[PDB]
Amino acid sequence: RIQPYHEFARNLPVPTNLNLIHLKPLRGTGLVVFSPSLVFIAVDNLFGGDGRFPTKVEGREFTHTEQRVINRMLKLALEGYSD
Amino acid sequence: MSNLSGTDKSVILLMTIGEDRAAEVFKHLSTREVQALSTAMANVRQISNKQLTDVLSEFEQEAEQFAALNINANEYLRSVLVKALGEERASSLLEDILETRDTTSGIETLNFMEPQSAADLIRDEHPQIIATILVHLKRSQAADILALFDERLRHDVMLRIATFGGVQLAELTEVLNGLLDGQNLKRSKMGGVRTAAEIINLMKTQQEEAVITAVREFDGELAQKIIDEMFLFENLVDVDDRSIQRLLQEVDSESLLIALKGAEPPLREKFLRNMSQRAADILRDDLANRGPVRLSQVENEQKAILLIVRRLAETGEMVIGSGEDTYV
Amino acid sequence: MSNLSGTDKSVILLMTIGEDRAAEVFKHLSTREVQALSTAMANVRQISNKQLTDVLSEFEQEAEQFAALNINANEYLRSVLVKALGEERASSLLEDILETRDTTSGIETLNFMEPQSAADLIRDEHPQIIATILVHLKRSQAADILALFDERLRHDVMLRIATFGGVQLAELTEVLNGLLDGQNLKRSKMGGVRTAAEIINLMKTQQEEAVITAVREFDGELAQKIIDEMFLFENLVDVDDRSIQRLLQEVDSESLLIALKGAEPPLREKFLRNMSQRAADILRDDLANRGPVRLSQVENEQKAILLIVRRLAETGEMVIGSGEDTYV
Amino acid sequence: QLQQRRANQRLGAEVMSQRIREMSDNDPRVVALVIRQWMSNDHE
Amino acid sequence: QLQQRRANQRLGAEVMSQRIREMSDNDPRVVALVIRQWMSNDHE
Repeated sequence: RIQPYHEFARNLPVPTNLNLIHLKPLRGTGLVVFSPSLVFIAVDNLFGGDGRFPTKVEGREFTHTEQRVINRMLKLALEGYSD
Repeated sequence: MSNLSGTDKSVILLMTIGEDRAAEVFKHLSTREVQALSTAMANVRQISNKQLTDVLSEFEQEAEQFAALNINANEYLRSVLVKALGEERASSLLEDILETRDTTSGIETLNFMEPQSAADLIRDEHPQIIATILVHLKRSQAADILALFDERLRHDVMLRIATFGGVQLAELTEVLNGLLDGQNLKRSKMGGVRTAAEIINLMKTQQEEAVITAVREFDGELAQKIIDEMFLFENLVDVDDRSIQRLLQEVDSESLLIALKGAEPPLREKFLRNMSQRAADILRDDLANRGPVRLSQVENEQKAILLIVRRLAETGEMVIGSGEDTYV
Repeated sequence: MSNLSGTDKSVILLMTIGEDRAAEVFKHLSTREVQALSTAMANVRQISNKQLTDVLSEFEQEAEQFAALNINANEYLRSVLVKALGEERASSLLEDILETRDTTSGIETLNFMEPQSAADLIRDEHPQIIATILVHLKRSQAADILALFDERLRHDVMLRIATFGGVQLAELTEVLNGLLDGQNLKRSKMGGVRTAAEIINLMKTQQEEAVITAVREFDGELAQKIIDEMFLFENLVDVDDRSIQRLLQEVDSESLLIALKGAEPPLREKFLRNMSQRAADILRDDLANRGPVRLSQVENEQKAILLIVRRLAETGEMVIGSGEDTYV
Repeated sequence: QLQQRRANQRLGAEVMSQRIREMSDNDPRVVALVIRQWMSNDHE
Repeated sequence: QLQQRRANQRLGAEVMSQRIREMSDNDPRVVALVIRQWMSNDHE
């Protein structure tokens, strides 16, 4: 998709997780965004569950364990991006 | 010859063995043990000659039973296993053993303290990790933790258990480590509900009444919670009769007589039926004969009675568990 | 003089013989034995002088009965047989012996543990390999495993047996090795049905009832399974009379009297017919005379009775095997 | 007499410091376990 | 007297370490079987 930043931000479902990347030698930043749905599915599968009981997002900030799982999948995504 | 604790004796040995000596001692000691040790010497009392002689003689008699010529277990095992089974096998199995010990230590440590602390520690966590941590704890402690969550969260957690599909060990040991680090927060909660109720109880009558009116104006529900936690002095009207008799087995007659002058007539009527018949008749006669008493003295006697009730409840004899609950 | 286990004595010997010495000791030891050894020293207690003296004296008295001047069996046999029968014959026969021992050890090991574990281990496998592995195991263990599969899978497996036509040994030893590696998974099942039922049992009445209602709303069948596993306290109405008398031979009279205040009248009527006539009359008189009791105390007594039932069932005296089954 | 008593007490303390230092050089894990056992005895 | 008792105990421990080391150099499989038998005795 090719769109203005304001349109992309409006289309982005708030709340969600965002992460910045620096890509040498190009000056700038990448804006990888992970959704509550995928972090939910990842944590559910890692900690043991079937996903038949989804929970809504109530604006609560992600737990430290959730951030750690996010980092775990984030480094894998970045390595796949690089290779 | 002041009695010397194990902390004192350990400090006596540690500041005498040496610098790198104490450091290598802590290399085979847990972090919290190093904490307890470091807390000691910077405020310890200076040692006596016979005190150090006695503690080091105790160290000698313990060293008689403790003589091994041992080498560091982790590095010794690594050096043996790297050639016994290979570097990769040695590393993998050492990490497996370390993770197993980490999760066992976490489970044991978590099944040791008061429930509500761990309950509030895990309240913010994701319900799935809550469920798995809950079930791998001791069943009694698990029940204690579960009896404190809200309806929706507790129901979701048990649904997760009823639909459980298995949990990995390595990430779970990591979760135990993370919640251990979360426990390692230098924070003092000091709930402003129980402490507030106790402070208002220790207040005088006029002060506590004006304070209660102010909190009822600001937020009546908080006032109701505070009074339901503190009960004041008049709660003896809703106190059970057996507990009143248990209290009367210790309260003093003249103090009770002085306090009852300012008490409500219904409270006096309920109270006089609890003690013995001759004691009740004596108390009624004393109330009739005795003239007016200072309200300050009456308040002091009532506060003393309240303090007696509080300590006898701390001992567990008294049952003030939020009223007279339900009769069955 | 703490009692020292074989693990402790072995560790004492191993960390004293040497590094390559311990490695060459493990070269003649099984992998799980090396695991049990490695689990020990990294959390062992440092040994005593007299402790090491005693364990090494025991090692000396065992070495008196153990002295042969032996050489490594596998390489000694290979070196002898390469010239006795030739390289190819020696290699082939050594591999034949090794495979025979592998399959025998696998069969023996598999005929040792609880059935459902191996049942779920082999559930995902292909039914033909299931059939051959099932029959080559012990008949009792084979029956235990077979009584746990589903209708279609079990029927297909037995049809495979009835139409069986011989099985190769080498691939079967390889299959035993593969399922041994599958057993070597650092995995904790955490059954969320039995543990959930026990947790809800340890709940208080209001909590467990709200939890049961929530799980019935989410999925009623899971609620039914949990309650059929846990039975709560009211299941004494469906507990057999002989078991009730066996309980009454141990339960305490005042605890039973307090608990029966909150019990259902039909449950009380069933329960009072089990004990002796004079005991039942005494209990009825005590129930009539005693006034209302706190529901918290009644719940505590009921939970204590439930715990007594649970331990007496763990001992095997109790028969609570999912109801009163079928009368014949 | 008190001075000599203190002097011999100090000399004995120094020599037992020598022996404890050499024993802990042989094995500091013994000292770690002694400290852990003292901690265990502290809480009762 | 306690010091001499510990000293002779240590010397005996060292010489018995010498003999166990030489015997296990002669045959380490003996040590392996002793450990296996100790493991067998552990579980009852």
